[PDB]
Amino acid sequence: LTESSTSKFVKINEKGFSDFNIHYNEAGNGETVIMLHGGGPGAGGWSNYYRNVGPFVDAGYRVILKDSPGFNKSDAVVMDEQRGLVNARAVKGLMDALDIDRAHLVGNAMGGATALNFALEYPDRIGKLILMGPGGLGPSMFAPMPMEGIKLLFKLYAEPSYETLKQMLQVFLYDQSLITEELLQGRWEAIQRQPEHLKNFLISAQKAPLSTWDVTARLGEIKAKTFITWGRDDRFVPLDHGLKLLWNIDDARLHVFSKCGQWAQWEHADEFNRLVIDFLRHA
Amino acid sequence: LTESSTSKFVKINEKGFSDFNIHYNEAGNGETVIMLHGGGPGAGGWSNYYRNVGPFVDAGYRVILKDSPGFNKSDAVVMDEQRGLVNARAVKGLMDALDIDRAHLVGNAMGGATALNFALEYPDRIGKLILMGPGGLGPSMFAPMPMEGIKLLFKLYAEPSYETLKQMLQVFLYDQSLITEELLQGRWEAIQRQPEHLKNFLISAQKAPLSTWDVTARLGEIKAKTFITWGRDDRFVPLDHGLKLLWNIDDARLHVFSKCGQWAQWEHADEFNRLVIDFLRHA
Amino acid sequence: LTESSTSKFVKINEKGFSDFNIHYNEAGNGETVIMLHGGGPGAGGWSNYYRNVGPFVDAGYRVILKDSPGFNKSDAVVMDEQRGLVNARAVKGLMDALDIDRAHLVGNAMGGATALNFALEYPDRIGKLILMGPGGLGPSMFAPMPMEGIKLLFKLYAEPSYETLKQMLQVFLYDQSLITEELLQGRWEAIQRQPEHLKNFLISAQKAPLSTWDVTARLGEIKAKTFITWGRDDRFVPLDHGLKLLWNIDDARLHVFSKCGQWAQWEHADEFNRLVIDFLRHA
Amino acid sequence: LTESSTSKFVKINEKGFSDFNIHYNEAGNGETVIMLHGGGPGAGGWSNYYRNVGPFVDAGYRVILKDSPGFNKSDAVVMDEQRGLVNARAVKGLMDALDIDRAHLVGNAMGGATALNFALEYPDRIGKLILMGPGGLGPSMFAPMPMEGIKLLFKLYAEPSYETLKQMLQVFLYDQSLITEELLQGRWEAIQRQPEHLKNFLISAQKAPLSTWDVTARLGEIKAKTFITWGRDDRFVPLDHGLKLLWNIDDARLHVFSKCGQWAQWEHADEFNRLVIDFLRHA
Ligand SMILES: O=C([O-])C(=O)/C=C/CC(=O)c1ccccc1
Ligand SMILES: O=C([O-])C(=O)/C=C/CC(=O)c1ccccc1
Ligand SMILES: O=C([O-])C(=O)/C=C/CC(=O)c1ccccc1
Ligand SMILES: O=C([O-])C(=O)/C=C/CC(=O)c1ccccc1
Repeated sequence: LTESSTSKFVKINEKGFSDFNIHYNEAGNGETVIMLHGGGPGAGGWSNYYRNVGPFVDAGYRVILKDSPGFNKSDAVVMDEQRGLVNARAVKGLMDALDIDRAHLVGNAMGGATALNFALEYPDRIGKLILMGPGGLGPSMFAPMPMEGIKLLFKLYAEPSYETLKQMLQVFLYDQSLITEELLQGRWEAIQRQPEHLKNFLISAQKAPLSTWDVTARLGEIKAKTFITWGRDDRFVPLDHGLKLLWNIDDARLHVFSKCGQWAQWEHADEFNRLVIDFLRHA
Repeated sequence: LTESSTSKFVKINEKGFSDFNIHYNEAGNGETVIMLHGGGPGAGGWSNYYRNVGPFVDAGYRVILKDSPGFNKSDAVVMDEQRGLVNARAVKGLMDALDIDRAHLVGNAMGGATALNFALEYPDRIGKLILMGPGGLGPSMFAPMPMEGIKLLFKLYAEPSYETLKQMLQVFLYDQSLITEELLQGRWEAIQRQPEHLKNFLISAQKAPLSTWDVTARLGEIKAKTFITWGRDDRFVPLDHGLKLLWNIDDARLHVFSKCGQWAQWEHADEFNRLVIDFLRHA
Repeated sequence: LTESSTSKFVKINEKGFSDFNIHYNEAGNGETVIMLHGGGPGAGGWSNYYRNVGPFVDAGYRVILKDSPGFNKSDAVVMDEQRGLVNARAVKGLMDALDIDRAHLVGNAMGGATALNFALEYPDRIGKLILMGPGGLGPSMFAPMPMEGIKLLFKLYAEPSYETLKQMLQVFLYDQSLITEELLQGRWEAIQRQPEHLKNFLISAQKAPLSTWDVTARLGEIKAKTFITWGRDDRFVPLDHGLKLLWNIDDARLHVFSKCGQWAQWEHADEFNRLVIDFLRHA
Repeated sequence: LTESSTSKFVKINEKGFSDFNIHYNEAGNGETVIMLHGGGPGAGGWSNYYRNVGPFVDAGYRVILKDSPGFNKSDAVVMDEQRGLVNARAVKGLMDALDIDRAHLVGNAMGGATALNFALEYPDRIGKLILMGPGGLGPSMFAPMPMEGIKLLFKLYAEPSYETLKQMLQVFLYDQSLITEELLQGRWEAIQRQPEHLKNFLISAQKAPLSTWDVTARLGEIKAKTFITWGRDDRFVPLDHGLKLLWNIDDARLHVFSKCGQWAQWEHADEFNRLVIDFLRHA
């Protein structure tokens, strides 16, 4: 499978979206799993999940790697509401447009906030919920905020450069030897190709600070069976938020990977793929 | 499979053990997995693991559910050293006696301490290590000690009664409806059948307090791939010890079950069996 | 100072209170400090704070040890709303009735919930806020709930007995040698004297469960300078809630006493008195 | 009081120190309190504690602000043993040289490690122990290591520059408006004046990594009454280590300041001074 062979576009119409262009990459034809990426500069569905799409398709799922509004090849946007909710509306718009009745959701960081908001707003449209270090869940009981990684994420948004991208990635990943020229150049190309996304994200952050993303108080509403994953060494979203989710969602379990930053699906791809596929099949 | 059809005995000879009788239950004939039980009154291999033995045997393993010294049908003993280490020596004695070169270990509570000590003392004789809320790992950062469950465990040892057994089990299990007459009577029979074990455990606890079981300082020695499981609602061993293990063992991962006490292999048997079998096969 | 010489009554009129009798003990004549007790069977202002009233009066404060509605010598009541808020309304009623414009509040456990609700509802009427292990602040990130102490509190409410009172107190206090016959008999007399309070508390708990007391989401509203105290060994309210308060209240500090249960003002009275008096004078 | 008027030197002779020059600043003449600074580039006694020396002297103490070996105006040194222990030996050498029988110790970060090692090695020579976010106490249960602040500390040691110093200080302090030109230039002058200290610290860190400083296992030996302080927002040493100390030292208490980095004695100087002076007088 390749980015080019899987690349598709769909115009969505949902709440404050009118003929809004959403890019996604699709492979497979069984039960739909939508995978949702984080909010760092240059993020997109394919680069976030290219170690997972193949195994999930082999397991018999239809995988949609969605570009969230204001990222990658999806349309530019300035949001005045918290991104989790807006992104979630875009997932519903995509699903309606493609006649998908129900989807399993996989979401890391911002994508985890998206998946949470979706499970809250559209409970009849979600199957199972897989959350990898979701962002915006309020203060940590131990970690000073903004977290180290978030500071670097802001700095890259405001002053984008190849060196700052590398600094960010070194914080993002536990194992530094995963940062090849291919990963760096690829992410750098996504940033260079869409400078408008960077300035818009910063404007959006002014209109709706991270505190506005905190849906903690509503977690008890979630009826989806939930699989929470965390990197032990995540410097972007605090480990104790894995416990917050585990205590507040009805049917949840928590899996924490050692020697792992925010990108468990990349750093521990084999174990991640087996666990989540097993959860989707049998939980 | 039944307790009676699987029941076996072997005399062990290791360090301070001479012709010491060890009871165990064995089924299957592939790779050996030894499963080790907790230290509560009436504990034994078969009752601790009777929801897991079948699935593991179906997966192709040879399962040995071991009675630790001073429990169930194994010989009576008063230990002056911490139980984890003494139990571990008994596992080595059993393995030598049965010509088992290497075993995967599964250990809950006291059995988790046993498995840890084994991995430390006999690294060449362990495959993978599965730890379910191991006891004796020093103070908690949050939980006052002795933990609620430990107080009840002591009270049952000192003043054994059917009502006190029921109180203990209600604390042991998250889901109270799992406490059937069959579970209660069975555990009660094990207590009635071997009163000597109860008095000996209390004597042993005087000679070697729980503080003496703490092997935290040596966790960095463990080279076994390790799967740590915890019940979110464990009132016997503190949840933050799952983090302690995850930070200090080289290759570890942590899985926490919601709505689960100390007995994850019983309360969440299906998920537990799938996760651990997958870990043994693929990690 | 004695309970009898300080004992006073006042009829209050506030929201759902009409000619409702509030008992309190008052000494001193400077700045008013109102001290608010926990919700255990037989609790009251004088017994909760009799090691603190003298030192605070010597420091120049007017101390009012308030009996909350449905406790001690205050009127009986069945509450259908969370107790923190109802208690807080009663504090306002007392203050209006006595022409007290502003008070410093000291609150342990339920009394801490009372003080929090007061700071939220009547910000113009509070000086400084002193919180000792306040109850009802939602789930713990580490402690299974109901906490051990809460289970005993329920059992004493439902099946009051001298032995069960002693069991509760042994959990309540770190240092068991503080449980003299005088403390036990005194608390027992308060329970025997007002059986109606016990049945009413249980009825109230059915109408408004502990989950309904959780004011976490509003903590950011508190403008009072806040001093949070915790017992390290508190088995009633979880230590991580001290962090929850410290992260969410604007101007807070946290002091944790070693070898201390829920009753820091009793177990560490000298240090407690010096710290809080210093805070009231200088913070 | 000024740095110049208080500045003194003494040659020490203790274990591996022979005629080793120690600089310190001394004022007052009552009970001796020795204050020990952190290990960041340009650290020294006077700059670390210049908001505390006056109030402590006014309270009646003799204050010695010690420069640790390899810092400020004390002699250069390359250490092959963990710095806490070596620094502690230097404190004993200073005390012997000055005929001080017993001292109260105040230690932040590295200075907290120094004070801990001193309390362990020379229990007969310490009064009370005041610890402000001591470093080197092993892994955190929540914080990835090296902590954000430590990474910046290394970067400043390796590539010293005024901009990198400012970056470090912005992380060091919660309130950025405390970073005046005076603080920056002063710290910068200390770095420029002694480049040898920077290269030696890095060499020492290679010979004795931070893991070698971990004295956790011996904390139970400490008989000194201990006051542990932490900044809630400390990005150099993890907040859960405050709990580690509180659980493992016999007579300890923990005070956590909101809106505070590693430098509580500077950011919350008034409250810090009152608390510690009160502790020294009355605990
Ligand atoms: O690949 C990415 O999207 C990435 O590098 C970082 C994402 C961070 C992120 O989504 C985040 C959002 C809010 C709070 C914390 C974290
Ligand atoms: O089935 C059992 O063995 C049981 O009920 C409890 C075991 C507790 C246990 O092994 C334990 C030992 C040390 C510390 C904490 C827990
Ligand atoms: O003296 C007392 O009031 C006492 O023994 C216990 C009080 C517990 C209490 O107020 C509480 C309320 C809600 C949640 C946790 C704790
Ligand atoms: O003023 C200073 O010394 C400073 O900026 C930082 C000190 C950090 C420090 O002593 C430290 C040492 C080991 C581990 C963590 C922290």
